[PDB]
Amino acid sequence: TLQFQLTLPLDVAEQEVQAAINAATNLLPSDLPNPPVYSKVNPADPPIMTLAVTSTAMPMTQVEDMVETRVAQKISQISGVGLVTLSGGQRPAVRVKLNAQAIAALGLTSETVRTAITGANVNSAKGSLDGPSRAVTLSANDQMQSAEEYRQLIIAYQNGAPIRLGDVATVEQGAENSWLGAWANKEQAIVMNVQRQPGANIISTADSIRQMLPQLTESLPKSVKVTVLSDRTTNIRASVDDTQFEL
Amino acid sequence: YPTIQVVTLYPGASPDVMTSAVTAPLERQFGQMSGLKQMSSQSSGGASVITLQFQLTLPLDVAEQEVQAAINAATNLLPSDLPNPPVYSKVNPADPPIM
Amino acid sequence: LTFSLIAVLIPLLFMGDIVGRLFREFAITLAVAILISAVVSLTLTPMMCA
Amino acid sequence: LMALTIATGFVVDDAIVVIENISRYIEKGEKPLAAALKGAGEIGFTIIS
Amino acid sequence: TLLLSVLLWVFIPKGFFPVQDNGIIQGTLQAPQSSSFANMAQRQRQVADVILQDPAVQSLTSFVGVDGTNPSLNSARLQINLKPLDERDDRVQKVIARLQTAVDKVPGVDLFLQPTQDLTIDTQVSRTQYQFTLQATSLDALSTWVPQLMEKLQQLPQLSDVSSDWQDKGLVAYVNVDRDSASRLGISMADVDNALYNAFGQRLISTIYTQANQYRVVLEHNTENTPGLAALDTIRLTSSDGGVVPLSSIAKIEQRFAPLSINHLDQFPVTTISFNVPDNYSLGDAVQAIMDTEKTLNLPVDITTQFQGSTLAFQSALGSTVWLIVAAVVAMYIVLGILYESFIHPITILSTLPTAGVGALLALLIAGSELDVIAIIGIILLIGIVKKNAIMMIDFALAAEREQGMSPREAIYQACLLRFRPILMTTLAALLGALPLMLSTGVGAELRRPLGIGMVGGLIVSQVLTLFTTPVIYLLFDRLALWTKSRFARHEEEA
Amino acid sequence: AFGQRLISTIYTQANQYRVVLEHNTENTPGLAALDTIRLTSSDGGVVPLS
Amino acid sequence: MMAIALVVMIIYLFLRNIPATIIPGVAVPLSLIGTFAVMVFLDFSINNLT
Repeated sequence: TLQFQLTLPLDVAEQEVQAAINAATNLLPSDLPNPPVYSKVNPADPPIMTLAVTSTAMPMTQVEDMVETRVAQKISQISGVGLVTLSGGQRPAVRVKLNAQAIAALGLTSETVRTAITGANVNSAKGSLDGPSRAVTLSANDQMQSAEEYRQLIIAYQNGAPIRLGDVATVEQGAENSWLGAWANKEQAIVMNVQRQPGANIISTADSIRQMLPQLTESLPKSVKVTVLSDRTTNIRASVDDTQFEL
Repeated sequence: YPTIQVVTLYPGASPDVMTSAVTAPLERQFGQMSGLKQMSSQSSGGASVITLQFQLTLPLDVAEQEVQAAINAATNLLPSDLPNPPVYSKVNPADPPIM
Repeated sequence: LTFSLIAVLIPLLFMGDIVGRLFREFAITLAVAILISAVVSLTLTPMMCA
Repeated sequence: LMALTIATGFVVDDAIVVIENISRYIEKGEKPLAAALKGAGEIGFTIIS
Repeated sequence: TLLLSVLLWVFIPKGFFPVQDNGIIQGTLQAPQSSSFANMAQRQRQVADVILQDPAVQSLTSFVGVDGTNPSLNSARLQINLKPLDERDDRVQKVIARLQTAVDKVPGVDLFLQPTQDLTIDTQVSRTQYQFTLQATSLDALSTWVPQLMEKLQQLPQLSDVSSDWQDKGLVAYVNVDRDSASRLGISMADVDNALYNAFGQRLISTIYTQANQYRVVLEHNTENTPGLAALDTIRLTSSDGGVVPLSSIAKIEQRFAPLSINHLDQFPVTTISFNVPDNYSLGDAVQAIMDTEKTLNLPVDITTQFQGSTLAFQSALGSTVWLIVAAVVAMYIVLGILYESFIHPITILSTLPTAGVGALLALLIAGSELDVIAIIGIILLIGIVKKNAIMMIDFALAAEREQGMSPREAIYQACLLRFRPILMTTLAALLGALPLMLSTGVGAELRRPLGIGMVGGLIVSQVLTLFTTPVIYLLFDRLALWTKSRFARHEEEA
Repeated sequence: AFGQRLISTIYTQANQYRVVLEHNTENTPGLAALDTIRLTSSDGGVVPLS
Repeated sequence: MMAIALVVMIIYLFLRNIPATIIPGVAVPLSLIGTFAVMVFLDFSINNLT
C-alpha cells in the first residue's frame, strides 16, 4: 500500500511504479509464477455489480474453465468493466499425487519424476524444410493435453520392469491451488467481482449486462444456474426518483 | 483510431506451435484489459501480429501503458527461445508512409 | 446574414465519429473564412469607398 | 442530487421576486405595458445586486 | 417540390467515400499450397518480366517472406507504380483492366489488383468488392465444414466468386516418436525436440560481439546433397549407451494436412470471406441470400456471422442524419426568429430550403455522380446559398413594409425591383465559383468533379423556383399571418 | 514435497493449463507425514530425514 | 487566381466602375491569404480537406 502526496498525477505515479517493478526484477525470487502487477485502484472506488456462478451436478473445475472462457470474457467484453476479480479461483490444472511409501520402497527420489515430467512436455520450435519442389513444416506429438498421456509416461527403471507414473502415483484433473474457493449461501460456487470505469454511466451498463444475462443462461449448460446477489443501480434509481417526486 | 500492432517473430516454429505458444498467452493477457472492443490475430509460420481496436474514448498514451504492462506481465509464460522481446507499434493502418 | 449563416454550421461541428472529426476542420475553416471576410468587408471597404 | 434539491428554492426565488414586482405593479391598477416596463426599470438593479 | 424531394432522396444512389487515382496499385499474388521459396521467387521473376512490359507501369516493388505484413510463405504482396498525370494516356479503370488481362494469360499465376485509396477506415485492405467474417467455436469443426460453404453457397446467382483467406490443403510432415522405445536408450522427448530444432530449425544459438555492431551466429543444415524428405532420417540423436541411434528405429514418419495460417476473432476460430456482388443485385439481396444459405446448409449451431464496412457506415449515417436534420432545422428556426422577431417569417424562410434539394438530387441522378458525403455537404452549401439570397430579399421586403407602410404586394414589388441586380451578381458569382469544379480534370479531380455539376444544377433550379415563387408565397404567408392574428383574437375572446 | 510447487506447463489450442505437484497426507495423518520424504545421495541410496 | 481575375473583369465590365475594379483584386487575396491568422490559435493543419 503506497499513498502519495496530493500533488502527484496518477499517470506519473504509474510510470514510477512500473519503473521500480522493472528495476527490482533481478533481485526477486526466480520461482515467481507471475510477475507482480500494479493496480490503479483506490479503496474509495466501489464495485458496479457482482455476479456469482454455481452448479449442481458437474465438477467445479470445468465450471470455472467454462465460466472464464465464455461468461467472464463476454460480460467483460462490453464497456463498464474495470477489473473482473474471479474470487476463490479454482482454476483448472493437472495434479500429480505422490505415494511416499511406494516410491520410497523402490529407492527413487522426487527429483527423478521432476526431471521426467519436465522433459516430457516441451513445445518449442521445430522448423521447416526447403527444397527444389515442395516445402513442409515439421511438427511432432511432443505435446500432451489430458492426463492419460501424462500418466502413461515412464519415469523410472528397475530390473527390466517398466515403472510408469500411473502404477506408483495417482494423477487426476483438479484445481491449481486447493486453498482457493468460494461459498454461496449454503452451496459452493465461484464468485467474480466487477470494478468500475471512471466517467462511465452505471445504470446503462447494468441494464446492458442484464440484457445479456439471459443470452448466457441459455448458452450455459443446463446444469448451471447463474445469479446476482448485490448491486447499487437500485439505490441510485431510488435516490433519483425520490428527488424527482419530491420536486 | 486507437489501434496497437505488436509483432513477435520466432524463426522455424510451425504455424500451429506458433499459435499455441505465442498467440494464446498474450491474447488471454490482453483480453482482460479494459477498452478492448474487438481483437483479431494474423498467425502464420514464425509470425504472430496482434490487432487490437479500442473504443473511441481511449487516449493513445493510456493504451500504450496497458499494452506495455500486459507484455511485461505475460513475459514469463512466453517461450524462452524468443530472439527479441515483442515490441508494440503506435501505427494505425490509416497512416500512409512519407517516401 | 453573418449570424444566421453560422446556424447551419452550429450543429455540424458537434457530430462525433470519424465523419464528424473529418468534417470539423471543414466546418470551422469555412466559419473562420466567413468571419474574417465579414470583418474585412465592414472595415476596409467602407474606407476605400469613402 | 441534494444540491439540486436544495437549489430548487434558490431557483424559485428569482421567479418569486420578478412576480413580486409585477404583482406590485398589477394590484394598484396602472397601465399594463407601462407598469411592467417601469417596474422592470426600477427593480432591475436590485435583482442583479 | 416537397413530395419530389422525398421521392428523389429515396431514389438517388448513395456513396460513402470516392475513389482516387494517385498512381499506385497494391496487388496480392497467390501460389499453390505446396509452394516453396525457389518456386515463389521464380514465379515473382516471371510476373515482373510480364507486368513491366506494359507502357503505363514504370517500376515494381515486391517483398516476400515471413514478416509483420505478408500473410504466408506463398502469399506475395505487390506495390505497383504508375507514371504521373502528364505522361500516361489512360486513367485508373482502363489501366488496371489492361494490367489484369495482361497477367491472366501468364500460366500458373493469379494476382488480385485493388486500387489503393488515400483515406482508409477499415483495419484491413480488401481484396474483392466486399468481405465478411464467419465466427465458429473450434478449428477442427469450421475446418471440416469449410468445403460445405464452397460447394453449396457458390451456386446462388446473387452470390458470386466465393472465396476465403483460409486454405486447409497444406502439406505437413509428422514424426511420431515412440514413448516406450525412447526409454530404452535413455533419450527423452526433450532430446528429440532439441535435435530436430537444431537440425532443420534455422536456430539462432551463438552471439558475435564487435566494436560497434552486433552480429549473430545461425545453425542450418544442407538439403542439396539429399533431396526430398529423405534428408530428415539422416539426422542422428545421442544415446546413453554412447552410440548414434537412427530416427528410423525410434520414430515413424507420416504426411498429413494442416492449415498455412490460423486467424482468430473474439477468442474463437474465424474465416474471412471475400467476394464480388453482381451489379444487378444490391447488398440487401446479397445479405438476404447469405441468410437463406446459412439457414439451408444446416450448419453446426456454433457457426455465427459478423460483417464490417459499408453496412456499418451506412447504418451510422442513417442514425445520424435524422437527428442532424432535426437539430439543424430547430437551430435555423431559433436564429431566424431572433433576426425577425416574428413567428411565421422564419417558416417562410425555412419553406424555400427544400427546393434546392430537388435540383441537387435531379442533377446527381442525371450526372450519374456517386452521392458521397461530400455531395451531401455540397447540397448543404447549396441550401445555404439559397437561404442567403432568400434573406437578401426578405430583409429589404420587411424594411420597406415597416418604412413606407405601403401594401405588401407593391412592397415586395419594389423590394424585388431594387434587389434584382444583387440576385444576378450573386448567381453569376456562384456559377463562376462552381465552374472550376465542373471542368476539374487534374490530380484529385475525383474529389471535386461531381460537386460542380451538382452545385450548378442546384443553383439554376433554386433560382428558377425562387424568382417566380418567393414573392407570391410570401404574400400567402402574410395572409396566413392575418388569419393567425384572427386566431389570436379568437383565443383571447371565447377561450 | 509439500510446497504445492508449480513446475510444468500444458499448452493447448486456445487456453493454457498448468501442472502442479502435491503430496498425499490422508494415508499418514499428523506431522509423521514429513519424515516419509526421501532425499537423493551421492552413494546412490535413499537417506531418511531422521 | 483565375476565379479572382474573372470576378474583377466581370465587375469592371458590368458596373463600369474602375474604383469597383480595384477593390476585389486586392481584398479577396488579402482576406484569403490573411485568413489563416486566426487559424494559428486553432493549430489545425492545411490538407486536402482544407
